[PDB]
Amino acid sequence: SIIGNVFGFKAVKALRLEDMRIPVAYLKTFQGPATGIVVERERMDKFGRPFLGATVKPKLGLSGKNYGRVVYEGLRGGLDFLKDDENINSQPFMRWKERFLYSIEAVNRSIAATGEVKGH
Amino acid sequence: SVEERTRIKNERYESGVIPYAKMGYWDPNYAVKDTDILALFRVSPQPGVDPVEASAAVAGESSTATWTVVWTDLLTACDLYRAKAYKVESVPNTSDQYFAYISYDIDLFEEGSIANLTASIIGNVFGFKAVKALRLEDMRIPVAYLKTFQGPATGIVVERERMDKFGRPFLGATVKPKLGLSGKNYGRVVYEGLRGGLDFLKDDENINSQPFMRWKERFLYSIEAVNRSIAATGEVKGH
Amino acid sequence: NSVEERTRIKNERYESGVIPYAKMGYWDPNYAVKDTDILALFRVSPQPGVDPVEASAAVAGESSTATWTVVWTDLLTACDLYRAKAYKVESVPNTSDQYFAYISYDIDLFEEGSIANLTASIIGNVFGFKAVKALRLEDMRIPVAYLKTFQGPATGIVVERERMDKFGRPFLGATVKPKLGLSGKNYGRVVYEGLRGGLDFLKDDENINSQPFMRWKERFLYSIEAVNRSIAATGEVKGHYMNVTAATMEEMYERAEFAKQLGTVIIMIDLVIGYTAIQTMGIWARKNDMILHLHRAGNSTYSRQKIHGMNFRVICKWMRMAGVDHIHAGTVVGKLEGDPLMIRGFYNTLLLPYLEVNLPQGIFFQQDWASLRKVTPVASGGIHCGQMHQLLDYLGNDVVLQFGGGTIGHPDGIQAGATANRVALESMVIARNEGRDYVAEGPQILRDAAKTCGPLQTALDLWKDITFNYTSTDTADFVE
Amino acid sequence: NSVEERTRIKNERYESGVIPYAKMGYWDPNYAVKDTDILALFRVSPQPGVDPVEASAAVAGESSTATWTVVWTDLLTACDLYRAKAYKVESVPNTSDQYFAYISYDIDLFEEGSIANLTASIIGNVFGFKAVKALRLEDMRIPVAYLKTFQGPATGIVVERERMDKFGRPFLGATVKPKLGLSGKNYGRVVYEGLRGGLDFLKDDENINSQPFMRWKERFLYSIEAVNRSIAATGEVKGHYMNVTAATMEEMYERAEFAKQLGTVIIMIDLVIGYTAIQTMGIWARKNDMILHLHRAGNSTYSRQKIHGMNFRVICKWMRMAGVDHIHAGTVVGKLEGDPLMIRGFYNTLLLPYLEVNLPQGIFFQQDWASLRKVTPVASGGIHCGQMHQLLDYLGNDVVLQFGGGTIGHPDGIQAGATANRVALESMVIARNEGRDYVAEGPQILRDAAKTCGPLQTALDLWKDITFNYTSTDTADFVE
Amino acid sequence: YMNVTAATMEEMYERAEFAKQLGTVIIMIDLVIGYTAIQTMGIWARKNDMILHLHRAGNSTYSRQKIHGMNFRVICKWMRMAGVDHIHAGTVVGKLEGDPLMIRGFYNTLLLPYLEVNLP
Amino acid sequence: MRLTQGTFSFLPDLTDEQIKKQVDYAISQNWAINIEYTEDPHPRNNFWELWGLPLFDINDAATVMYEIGSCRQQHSNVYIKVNAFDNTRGVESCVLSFLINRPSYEPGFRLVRSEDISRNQKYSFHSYATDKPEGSRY
Ligand SMILES: O=C(O)[C@@](O)(COP(=O)(O)O)[C@H](O)[C@H](O)COP(=O)(O)O
Ligand SMILES: O=C(O)[C@@](O)(COP(=O)(O)O)[C@H](O)[C@H](O)COP(=O)(O)O
Ligand SMILES: [Mg+2]
Ligand SMILES: [Mg+2]
Ligand SMILES: [Mg+2]
Ligand SMILES: [Mg+2]
Repeated sequence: SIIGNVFGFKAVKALRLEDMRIPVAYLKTFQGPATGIVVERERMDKFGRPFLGATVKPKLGLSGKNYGRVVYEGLRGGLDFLKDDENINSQPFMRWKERFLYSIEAVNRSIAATGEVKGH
Repeated sequence: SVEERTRIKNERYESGVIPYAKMGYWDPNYAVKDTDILALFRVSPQPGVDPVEASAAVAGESSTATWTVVWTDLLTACDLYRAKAYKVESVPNTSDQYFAYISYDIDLFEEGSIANLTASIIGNVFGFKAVKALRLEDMRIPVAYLKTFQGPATGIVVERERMDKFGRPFLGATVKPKLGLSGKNYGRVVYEGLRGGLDFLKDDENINSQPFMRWKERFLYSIEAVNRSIAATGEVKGH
Repeated sequence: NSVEERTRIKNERYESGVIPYAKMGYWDPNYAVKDTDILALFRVSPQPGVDPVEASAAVAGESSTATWTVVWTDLLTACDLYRAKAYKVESVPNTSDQYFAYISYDIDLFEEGSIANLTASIIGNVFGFKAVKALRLEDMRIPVAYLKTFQGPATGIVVERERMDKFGRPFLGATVKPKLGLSGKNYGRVVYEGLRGGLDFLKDDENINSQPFMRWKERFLYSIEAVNRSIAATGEVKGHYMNVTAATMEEMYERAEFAKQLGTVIIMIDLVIGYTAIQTMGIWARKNDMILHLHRAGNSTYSRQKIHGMNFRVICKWMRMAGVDHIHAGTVVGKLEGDPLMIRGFYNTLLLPYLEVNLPQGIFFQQDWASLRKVTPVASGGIHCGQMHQLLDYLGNDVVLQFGGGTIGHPDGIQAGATANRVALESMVIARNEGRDYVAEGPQILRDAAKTCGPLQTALDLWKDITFNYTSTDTADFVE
Repeated sequence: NSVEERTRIKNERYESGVIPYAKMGYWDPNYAVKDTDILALFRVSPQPGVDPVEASAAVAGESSTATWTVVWTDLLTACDLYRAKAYKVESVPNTSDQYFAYISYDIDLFEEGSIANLTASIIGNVFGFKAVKALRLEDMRIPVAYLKTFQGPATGIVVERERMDKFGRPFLGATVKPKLGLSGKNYGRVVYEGLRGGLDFLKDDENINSQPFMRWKERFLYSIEAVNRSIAATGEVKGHYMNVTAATMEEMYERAEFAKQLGTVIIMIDLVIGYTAIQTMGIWARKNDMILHLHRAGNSTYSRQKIHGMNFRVICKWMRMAGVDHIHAGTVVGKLEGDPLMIRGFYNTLLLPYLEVNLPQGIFFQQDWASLRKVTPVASGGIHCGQMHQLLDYLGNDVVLQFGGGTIGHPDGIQAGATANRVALESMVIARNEGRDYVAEGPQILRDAAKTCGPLQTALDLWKDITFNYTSTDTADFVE
Repeated sequence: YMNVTAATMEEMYERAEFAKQLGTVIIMIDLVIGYTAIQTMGIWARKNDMILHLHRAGNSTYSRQKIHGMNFRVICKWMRMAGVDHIHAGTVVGKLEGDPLMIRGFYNTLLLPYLEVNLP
Repeated sequence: MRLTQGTFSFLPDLTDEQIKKQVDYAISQNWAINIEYTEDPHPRNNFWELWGLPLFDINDAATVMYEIGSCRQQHSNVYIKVNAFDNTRGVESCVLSFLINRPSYEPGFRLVRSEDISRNQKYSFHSYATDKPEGSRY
């Protein structure tokens, strides 16, 4: 409804949706965040500071094994999280399953090394 | 320390910021391969940003680059995976606006995934401070990458065969008002429109399932209307 | 007299009747090959009185769109595009009435990702045509655009080495012997002794599936015990190729799922299950992080004779596309057929990212592999550690050297046999890496290592003069 | 010096080292064949200097329990029982260095109901052995006790005739042409015209699966419309072989289930899908009341050359066991290879409940079929109604005569082509049944029917002198 | 021997699967479940690496009287065929019927790879 | 027991001269070399600790031998290995990995078994060295 067709109308040379008031009665039909920041901090046991993280680089081209290496080094060095780049899905240079397998190895190595909950 | 001694002194992979145009993302002599994905961007750089550096930034940040040098490039076939801005042109009848042609190796992409293709091409580059505006104008999707996608489920040839309607446009109509009609009233409009001569009618884009009409009754009445109109005319019809 | 008679096609090409295939569009010496075309090279032996171009055009026609008489229904299709074209017909060197026929097929003739469909066209009927007394498929150019519709190897050699944590040398393996008759518990005994003694892998024999003398489940259970015993004993990742070959897809899946549940790094399948079950397993192996070894059972029924059948390099291409991680590819010096230059072609077809034309190796087409993963060649059958220099030279670094008889035939036991092979391998690898002329010095390199390895001394004493010198059947038509 | 050295086997047979296969238990000219044994006949061509009995014993050994060197692990098994025995080695008539080797294998060597396992042993490795320059599997005796572990044909010719309500004559069919390029709707057009004009069946071409020019679902949908149109037009049960051949088992099942949902009486599959997918489909067809047609795509890669490969009669046995309902088996007079006596052997292997030895037909073993259902042979490729007398004589009553080009190539249209074939068939059947010498009178029988059948007159005028006279490659070694 | 004997096939499977989940080396069934449930369990036991003990409950209703019924040796053949791993076959000296020569015949029928005619 | 990970572990512990020849080989192939160490000998311990960064574009074997000695000063009581990496497209992986230091005594592994469904078991490789904390293992 709100954005379907009106942005292409000839009679308006430009149109921008700036804000919406979503009423409480409509909001209650949505889940909202699966976890939310409060439960997230409880899962991570990390309170009173920002979380830290890092995107693995280069963006594309790394193998699953090398991905795990970067994840291990970053988490073990002090980061709470690392992450796959947005464009890292499954590709000729690295298929997704080996990345997940090496990443959880790296995560659990870092947890044992630090005594912190960590994630990728 | 071992860390100090093993620091990379090589100019390109030494730590620090260097321009994207000196990182391998600008190459006006690049030989485009028939397997490359190509993109054409309309690039409006910020004042004081050179058009080539902006285009190299787009190339870099939609392929393999980040804002500072990383040694981990050297674990990959980085020369192959870097996208290359290979031609920049001024746009006719504009100031400070450029066409940038960028090439991406086929191995950068997940086979058959629009999400992955778009995650690279449009993921982050439209928000870069250094460009005040950016538009993706066209892409060359190579045959080798196209073959990993289904293409249309039916396609117009099979569609015409299913409808038994050749040599003319199809006709349709969106049911109105857009919202508020009941299922039974929806079916009425569908029947009258098809029976009077239209090939199709359609639900409005915002007609899904709502307090004024739930989806199942709409579908049930719509198919009654369709089949009434088929019997009345001898044509295949649809809603 | 009727409307059917009245609307008959008067056009000479599409009027009813028989006309030569070479005048039906299937011969075009001026055809411009497209980069999306599938190309095939056939070795064509026409019957007496049959013209070489006509025989070649018949193969082209009956593997694409033609039949034996003209059909008007051609005209309902873009027939000029769909007809395959024999575009080059050459005399084979040193033959009287034998020809190389190069044939082009449009990419749209083929089902995406289907070895069954590709082969249905290329090999379906043309080998049985009366008019050619023999026909062999020698090579194919699979274009990048068609290759991208296939998975390629589930694992590939790069990921395989990473899973095994083994780099810079061949893998070692061994088939359990005797071929048939062992119980599950005895199978596990052999696997434990071989792995614990130095082998990276052992394997079920190709004909070991599930039988009265041993049912499959106990074999898998004892085998994983043996594997895990050997891992704990050595600190190496080890594996045993559990053979999931079976009569039906449901049974193969049951066996593969059980092997997966036990945690094997590797399973095997036999070529006799056929292309569709193989492709199904290739996909399963990718989905389930499994190394998939292909034994080439039955391949030599069509691959042995130079004048007729299919050269193994084509099978290498189809199985790489299908998603296997290993395939048997020859030894040169063992008990099975293997000309060194043909074998070099096979290994390169399996392992390289790109192949240039190399007529002495039987590589007739430039082949881009489209970044599909690499198949690990497997050298197996009648080899022994006294040949290690020859194996490293002929076969290279990226291979599984399998010693069945050459491990289990060792007079001091299975562990000793494994140890002999492992020491022989490492001794030869280190010598090669140091820059030594290890082919000339190979026998002495092995003797030197034997000075501090009793098992190797014994193996050299027993087998050093065992050779399998016979004239090859499958040989090149060109030399360097 | 050690406990391993101390406990070495001193026994001459089981001490380490290489000994001839003929001294390892694999040659026994006094072996008493058991009625449960699997027997194989191989045509063996040894390399120069290799003894014929030793070559035969090597084949026996490497297709059962042996490897190239002695292994102590033999003694963990009932090895005297599990070793295969070459028991008769004979010179092939009219050859210099070629032998018939009869080999016996115990029933316990094999997995029950598995073509993959049977073939893994019999054809797995032995065709690639350096020591034999050629090898062909000619025949096998599959014992009743092993046959009872297989389904046999899902439907079989008896139930097939009952479903079709068609008795006392061959079935008729036709492959749709051109081979590739037609759309789904055009496919349906051809099927409607052919069935409505008189054919019992039409079929997808072997290479028609799912492609850019036509996806499979529309073809099946239009095909069943065409079938049901033709049934309503004629009052006969009709069918179209919907080809469910695909890359994976899941895709084949999706296609077979859809065909089932549409109500087809019949589907087809290609031999290139391989043995495990074929067995899986045989079981599916029995479960789902479906006639399962097997096209033999790729068979001629190994079946054409007399000195090497597998004779088609063995494939007939394996596919009958596997559960197919039709298989292509030759025409004699058409465009594909087919010696009449070899073809007679193939047809008898597929259709008879019991075969006696018949050396002129290439039937080397007495074969009890254990009441497994019968496979309908299919005669296809380059045949026409002018040959109807020859087809009825060479091929008999129990067959599908398929006329692709011979229907669709008719100048007055597809219906006319079908009508010509149907009238020609019935005219020849009625003449045979009346006791007439229909082979001598055949051309006149066809001319007489043509007097009141324009379509047949035209077909005879167009094709009557079309012949395919070439020397056969696959021929007998004995004559009557 | 966990007894999975039950009224319906579904209940028997539930009990056999639970026994399997617990890791028992062995289960039992009673002959009174009947031939089709027995064959079903014999196949299940092969599929699930389970020793399947058959108790011969009810066998003596037809096996006791020399002039009428079925001699137990026939039941031995059918149950061996059906897939059971144990069957009760007599003690000679215990509380149940068991002539020594008949019992030898039963045991030989269950255990031997081949039996010659042996009238005694 | 002897840990037989690495390309040459069925041969005696390599001399410095043997190691230098393997380094020369790697250099001649333009492979990157690095040095790693560990006190967890588990066969699936994928990430041994890094000794600095990998050495890329190496001309001189003596630079690698220097770092080998330097790593040994800190870690010769535990495992040290040398790896070579090839970033050619289609490889982009380790192509050589061999052990250059071992502890004087490696106790090896306990094979741990747990009962699972029917006859299936679950297995674990327990390193005896890891019975003690890092720094106290070897
Ligand atoms: O059955 C056999 O003979 C083997 O197990 C080898 O045993 P040995 O190691 O005891 O010889 C292999 O399957 C063959 O090597 C296959 O041949 P290829 O590799 O040519 O396909
Ligand atoms: O593709 C073809 O050539 C056919 O459709 C015949 O077409 P025509 O009827 O137009 O000749 C058949 O598949 C062959 O007969 C198969 O050979 P076989 O039966 O020997 O396996
Ligand atoms: Mg990112
Ligand atoms: Mg709308
Ligand atoms: Mg084998
Ligand atoms: Mg065909």
